[PDB]
Amino acid sequence: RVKANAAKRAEAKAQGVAVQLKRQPAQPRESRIVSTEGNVPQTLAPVPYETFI
Amino acid sequence: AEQVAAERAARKAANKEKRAIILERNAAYQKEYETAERNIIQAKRDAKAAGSYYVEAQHKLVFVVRIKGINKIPPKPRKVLQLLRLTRINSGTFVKVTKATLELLKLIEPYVAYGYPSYSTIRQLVYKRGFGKINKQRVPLSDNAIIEANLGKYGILSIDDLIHEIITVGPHFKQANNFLWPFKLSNPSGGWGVPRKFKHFIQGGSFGNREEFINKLVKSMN
Amino acid sequence: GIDHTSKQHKRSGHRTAPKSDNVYLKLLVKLYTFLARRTDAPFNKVVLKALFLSKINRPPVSVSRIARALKQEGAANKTVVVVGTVTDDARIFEFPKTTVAALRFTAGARAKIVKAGGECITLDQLAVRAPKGQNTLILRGPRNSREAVRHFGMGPHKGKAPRILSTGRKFERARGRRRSKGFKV
Amino acid sequence: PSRFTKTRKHRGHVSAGKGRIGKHRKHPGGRGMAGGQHHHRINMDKYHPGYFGKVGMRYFHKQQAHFWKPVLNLDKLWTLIPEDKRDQYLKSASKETAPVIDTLAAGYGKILGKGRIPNVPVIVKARFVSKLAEEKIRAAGGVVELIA
Amino acid sequence: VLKKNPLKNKQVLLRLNPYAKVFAAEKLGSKKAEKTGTKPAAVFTETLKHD
Amino acid sequence: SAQKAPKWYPSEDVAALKKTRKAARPQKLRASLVPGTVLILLAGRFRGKRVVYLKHLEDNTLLISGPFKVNGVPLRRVNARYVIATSTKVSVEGVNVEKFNVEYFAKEIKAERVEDQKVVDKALIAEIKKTPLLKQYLSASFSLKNGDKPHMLKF
RNA sequence: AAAUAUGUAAGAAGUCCUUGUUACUUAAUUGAACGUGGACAUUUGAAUGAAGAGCUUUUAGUGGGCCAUUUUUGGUAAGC
RNA sequence: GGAAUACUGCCAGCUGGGACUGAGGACUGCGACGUAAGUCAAGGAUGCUGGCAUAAUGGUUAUAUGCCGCCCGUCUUGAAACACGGACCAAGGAGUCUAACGUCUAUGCGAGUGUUUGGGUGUAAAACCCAUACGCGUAAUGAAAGUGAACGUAGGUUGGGGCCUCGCAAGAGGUGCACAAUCGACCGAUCCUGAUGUCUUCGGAUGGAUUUGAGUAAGAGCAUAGCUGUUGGGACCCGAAAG
RNA sequence: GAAAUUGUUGAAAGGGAAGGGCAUUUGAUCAGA
Ligand SMILES: [K+]
Ligand SMILES: [Mg+2]
Ligand SMILES: [Mg+2]
Ligand SMILES: [Mg+2]
Ligand SMILES: [Mg+2]
Ligand SMILES: [Mg+2]
Ligand SMILES: [Mg+2]
Ligand SMILES: [Mg+2]
Ligand SMILES: [Mg+2]
Ligand SMILES: [Mg+2]
Ligand SMILES: [Mg+2]
Ligand SMILES: [Mg+2]
Ligand SMILES: [Mg+2]
Ligand SMILES: [Mg+2]
Ligand SMILES: [Mg+2]
Ligand SMILES: [Mg+2]
Ligand SMILES: [Mg+2]
Ligand SMILES: [Mg+2]
Ligand SMILES: [Mg+2]
Ligand SMILES: [Mg+2]
Ligand SMILES: [Mg+2]
Repeated sequence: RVKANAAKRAEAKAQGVAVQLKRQPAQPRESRIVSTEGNVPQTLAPVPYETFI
Repeated sequence: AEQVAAERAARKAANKEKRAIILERNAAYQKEYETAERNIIQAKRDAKAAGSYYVEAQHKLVFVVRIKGINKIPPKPRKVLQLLRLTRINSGTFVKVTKATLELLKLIEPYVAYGYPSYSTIRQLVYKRGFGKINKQRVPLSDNAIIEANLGKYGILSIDDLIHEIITVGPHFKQANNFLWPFKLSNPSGGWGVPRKFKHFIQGGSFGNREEFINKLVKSMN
Repeated sequence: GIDHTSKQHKRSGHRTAPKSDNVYLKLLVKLYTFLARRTDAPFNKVVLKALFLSKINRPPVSVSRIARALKQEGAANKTVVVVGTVTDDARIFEFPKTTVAALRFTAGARAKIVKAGGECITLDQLAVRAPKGQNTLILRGPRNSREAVRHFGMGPHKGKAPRILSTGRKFERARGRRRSKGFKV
Repeated sequence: PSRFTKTRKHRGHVSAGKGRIGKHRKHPGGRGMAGGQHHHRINMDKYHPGYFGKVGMRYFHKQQAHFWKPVLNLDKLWTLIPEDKRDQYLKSASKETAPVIDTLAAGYGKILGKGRIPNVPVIVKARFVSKLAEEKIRAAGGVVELIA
Repeated sequence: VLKKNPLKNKQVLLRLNPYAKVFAAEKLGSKKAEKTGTKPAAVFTETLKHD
Repeated sequence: SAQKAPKWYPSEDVAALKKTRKAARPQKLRASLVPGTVLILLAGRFRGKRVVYLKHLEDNTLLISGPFKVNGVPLRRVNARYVIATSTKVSVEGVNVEKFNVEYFAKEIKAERVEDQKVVDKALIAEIKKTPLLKQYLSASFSLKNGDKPHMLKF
């Protein structure tokens, strides 16, 4: 991470102004559109009890 | 040889300029919120028209209220509540949602009620019970000058700038949220809505994630 | 109820006034309280704090210590400030000319300074000359050279001067102090 | 004085600051240095190692006057000269008419060589001298004259 | 000396937030949304009504 | 000495009050109190009397008349919180009440007050007479009967 | 072979570069360690918090415990 | 196909009733309204009015009523206890003084400090004055014979308040006492090495070491007093059976 | 010339103790303005 941060800082100071060198925790997911083309929702129901012994 | 009038006039002029800046920024915030809300609604409608499902972005902000007293708390949840600044029952704080803080909310679930605060909830919370931590002292946010004097270095000039930095989890959310003293809420005015507070909200209790009903609860407690 | 993360009603643990009832010391404290409040001089703040210190926290500063501090490069013309007693030291034979401000001067220390051609001034004279602590050099005596200190932290393998009334052979030197008698330390 | 003691403050408090469970009994651990080897062993070995046993050889009828030999380091060596004469002896550091210092008369038995003296010849009369003390005196141009 | 609550005390509400006057004047709390007439897809409706 | 008088004494200088931000704005009395309305007096020596409401005075009191010829209640002030405003109205167009103010009632009976009573009562009774049984209504005292529930009663 | 619990790390006392000391080490300026010199501050390098942090002296009482949930041993069991 | 309504949510939408509070005490602030004068609900109650002017309010006390309230002290995990002492009241009644000390603090003086053994003197157990000693400190280390503290700006490095220079400022540089870590140097002990010289067995230079010291490295101590703590003393008070 | 304890007088209360706390009624008593 230190090596990559040095490289990223060098490229930043050679290109422009942006660093974002600190790690970040996993973020909440962004919005997404889920398609049903070939993926029409399949309805499930809880199963009745049985023994299968 | 008075050195008073030409300074009071200068101060009034500077105050007018700062007020004009705040007014323009608040108008921009109103436009931002309206556009984002209508865009989310239209995105849902468009996905439905296209036969898809618009999965909204996961919530970036939670409001957490400690609903349990201070006695008989195991040490790990006790430390987590301290680190979230919930050291009194009905004390509430804003938490930015990451994995690092979701694993804290998980640990303190049986002692807190938390959810996703709306703009109205945040606005009323800050307006009525907004206190800043200034010189380790709890100072009511009765004037935009207090907010500018303590958060102006982060670009937050007014109470509405503070609210914007809270609701949109901005680059300086950590600083603004920490400047906000933990909110000291009352008990809910219409009660808790359940006979027993200390089972999960899903199980008919009060604690855990009550995601959007946190607004009703906090508005009753505020 | 509140889950306190720190002790309640905890005093700062620092002196806010001298324990001494010396009226003149209190006058010096009043002057430097005013100065530390209304100058923003770190020198004034540290002098005010030093005026509260107990006797063991104000070890004497010898003229030889002052002379070494003046031998510091660039410090030869600075006024030396000792919030405490300046003592004489005959082990040094060349005292330079300088201004020393101190709470107290030993007769011998004052004689040596004046003979070298400098002056011994009080802290209020120092305040009038340098209200912001200009061109000052604060010196402090050796705190941990006290006889009491060498007994602190006594224990096995510490090397910390047992508390003892008589010294010599037969006095705490046999069992626990050499391998030939049981063990050493 | 009694009016400042904590026993005035313990009036009305039943145990007088000595506890309810473990009271102020007479001699719970024994008297004096009792049990230094048995139940006070930890407090003896810590804070007083070397206490028990013998460590050397005896000396019947030892007289301390035999061993009287106060030490004076070269660092002073000049407080023995009266203050007024000290300046005119320090100035004009002459091989002739060098100041004579009777350290035995001043009350010292051996001259040690801790400090450093100025380059001024001094005739140091002493019963004993450290080797380094003598070399430093000679380097300053003085001499050590043994006396008794 | 005394905390005056905005959301009451219109004077304090205007001391903070100069935009409150514009908000009230333009009735931005009762903003009408533009009418749109997109219809959900038949797959959405069938899935919703599916048993 | 018996007490060893204090080193310092509190100053005997009564400080000025700071400027009060409480302006006196006019009273907003309830909409049921319109001049000409029949009021029921709830307290005072004329408690239970039904009187006619008149000019609203500057001290927030209500000027009322019985009329005196009808029920013996003269021109007098009442407190608006001690009356029940019925829904029965007479016309006060024709009654001149510009003369009656606070200084009119500020502290045997004055002939001037008797004469003003006669003048006001004349027009008041003229207006009252064109409503059947209104005169007897104003003569009768109000009282709660058994079963009366004021929270449901309409006045 | 889990869950819980647990060690370490997440920087300026850092990363890298040039070359001085030695009686150590190497076939060998080979290396080792310590140095001299040089470049790299907005996020100086996850989160959250921090009535601050660090340090010292000196002494009181106490050194019979018991209870609840959970883990658990002996015991048929026990308010063992 | 076009509406409505429910449900949920939002409004910096309007408005009615009720209760508790009125802290502060010239002005200063942020605002609102007004073109401006100025006004305001804007850094905490004012305006108007009535009765009374004393037992009326209030205090105290006794009682009554509603609800609550086991007997203290003590040992104890646990006492209201079917654990112990206590019928009652007065008076007496238990951490003291001393020798020697630890920490801390105040004071005097300070490489010194301590007049009070004693002498002088006295307005006579006071106060005042004083020589020589002596105690502690200024040197340690070794069982001892004995030896005995600067390579150096009394060291290097890292940090270090304060000060100094530059800079509007941030910061940069310099100097850095106390103090902390660390590597060195010096003294003593221990183990080696063993020069010139020679009473030829003395002397012990020089250079070393996984060794060791309650050391040095520009002194801090001495004295008086106070709380607290320690030890011996009857030793906080009272108590054996014994000898 | 205290208290324990007691007589008389006066006041009050009193269905198997008494005493106490909060609050007010009633009686008595009283200061302040
Ligand atoms: K004990
Ligand atoms: Mg309710
Ligand atoms: Mg319940
Ligand atoms: Mg509390
Ligand atoms: Mg206690
Ligand atoms: Mg006891
Ligand atoms: Mg307040
Ligand atoms: Mg015990
Ligand atoms: Mg609705
Ligand atoms: Mg007031
Ligand atoms: Mg009363
Ligand atoms: Mg009960
Ligand atoms: Mg008990
Ligand atoms: Mg029982
Ligand atoms: Mg017993
Ligand atoms: Mg008994
Ligand atoms: Mg008594
Ligand atoms: Mg006995
Ligand atoms: Mg026997
Ligand atoms: Mg008598
Ligand atoms: Mg009696």
